[PDB]
Amino acid sequence: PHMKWIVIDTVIQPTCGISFSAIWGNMKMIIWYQSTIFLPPGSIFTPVKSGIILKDKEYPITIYHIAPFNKDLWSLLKSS
Amino acid sequence: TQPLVGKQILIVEDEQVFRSLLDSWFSSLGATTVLAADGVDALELLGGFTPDLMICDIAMPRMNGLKLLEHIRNRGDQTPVLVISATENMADIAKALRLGVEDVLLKPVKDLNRLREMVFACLYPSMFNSRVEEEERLFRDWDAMVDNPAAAAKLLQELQPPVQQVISHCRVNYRQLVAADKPGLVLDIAALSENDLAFYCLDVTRAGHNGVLAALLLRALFNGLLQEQLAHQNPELGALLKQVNHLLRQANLPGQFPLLVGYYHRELKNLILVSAGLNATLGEQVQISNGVPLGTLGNAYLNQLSQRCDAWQCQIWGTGGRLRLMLS
Repeated sequence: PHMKWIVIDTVIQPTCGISFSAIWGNMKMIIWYQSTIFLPPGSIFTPVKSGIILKDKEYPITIYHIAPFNKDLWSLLKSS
Repeated sequence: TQPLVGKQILIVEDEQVFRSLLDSWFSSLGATTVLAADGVDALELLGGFTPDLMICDIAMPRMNGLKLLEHIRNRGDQTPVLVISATENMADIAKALRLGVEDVLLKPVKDLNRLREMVFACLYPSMFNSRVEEEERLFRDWDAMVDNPAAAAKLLQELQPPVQQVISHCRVNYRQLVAADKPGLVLDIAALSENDLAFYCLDVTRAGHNGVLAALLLRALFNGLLQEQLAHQNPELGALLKQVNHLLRQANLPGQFPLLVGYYHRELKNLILVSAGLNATLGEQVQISNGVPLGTLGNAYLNQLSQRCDAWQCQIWGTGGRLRLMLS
C-alpha cells in the first residue's frame, strides 16, 4: 500500500517563486512549496520524507509551509 | 437524540443496503431524510426541495454523481455535498473536490464517528470550528519538521527589490545597515498605477520562519489587496493592515508581525503611512507611531498621516533591523 494524495488545484506566483497547491490526502491542505515541481490539478501522488512519488518517480519537494485549507486564502491566491 | 432536529438531509445512493444504513444513521440523530436511488430522481428532488446537507455517491449512479455536482454548481445553489467513493476513481474524487464538495468517505462504512464529525462540521461549521482550531494547532506543530525555513529565508533574501529604482516616475532608494543575508527587516515596493506607488516593511525576526512566510505571502498579494481597497474609492491603509492580519490568520502564520505600510501619490505629492509594531521617522520631522504588531490585539486600529511633500526620507527600525527609504 501507498498513500494516494490528489492535487485539487494549484497556483503559482511569478512575483515570488512559489507554488501553492490545495491537495487532498485524508483532508484538505494548502502547501507552499518550490515552483520547481509542477503539480497540475488532478495529479495523484504519494508523499514521502521531503519528497513525492509521482508516476513512480521520487521528486525532491522543497516545502515552505503546510497549513489546513482555507477557502478565503485559496480564492485570494487564485485571484493573482 | 435530538442533534439534527429540523435538518433536511438528502441521500442519493444506489445500493439499497447503504441507503438504509445512511437513513438509519441520520434518523437516529433526528434528521429529516429524503432518499433517492437514481441520479435523475436526484435532480428532480433537488428541483423540488432544498436540503440543508446532501450526500451523493458517484459509484454506479444512473447519472454520474460528479455530473450531479456539476449541475448543482451550474445552478449556483452551492449546497453542501459530501461524496462517497472508494480508493478507486481517484480522478473522480479530484473532480468532486474541484467542485464545491465538503469531504469524502470510503465505500465501506467502518468509521462512523468520523462520519459524525464530518456531518456536524458541515451542518454547524461555526459551532464545530473546534475542528479548525485543532487542525491549526496540528499543522503548526507539523510544519516545524517538514518545511525548510532556510530555503524560504534564502528565497525572501533573493526576492528583495533593487537598492535604487524608479517606480511610478518616482526615484526610490533604500539602504539597510543591520546584518544582511540573514533576513530581518524586509521591504517591498510596487507600482499601483502610473502615479501611485506603495510599499510594505516587515521585521520577520519576530515571527521567525512564519514571519518569512508572511513576508512571502505579502509580496504575493499585498499589491492585489491594496488595489482591492482602492477599487471602492473615487488611502484607508488601516483596513489593509487588518486584512493582512486576517490573511496571516487564514494561513497558519501565528506570532507577532510588526509592519509598516506606505503609499505615495506623485501628482498629489502625498505620502500616507501607518505602523503596527515598527518604529520609524520621517522632511518638514515626524515620528511614526510604534503601534501594536499584527497577529495580536485582534485589530490594531491605528492611525495614518499626510505630509503633502514631494520628496521624503523615512527611516524604519525594529528589534530585528534598521533601514532607510528615500523618494526624490
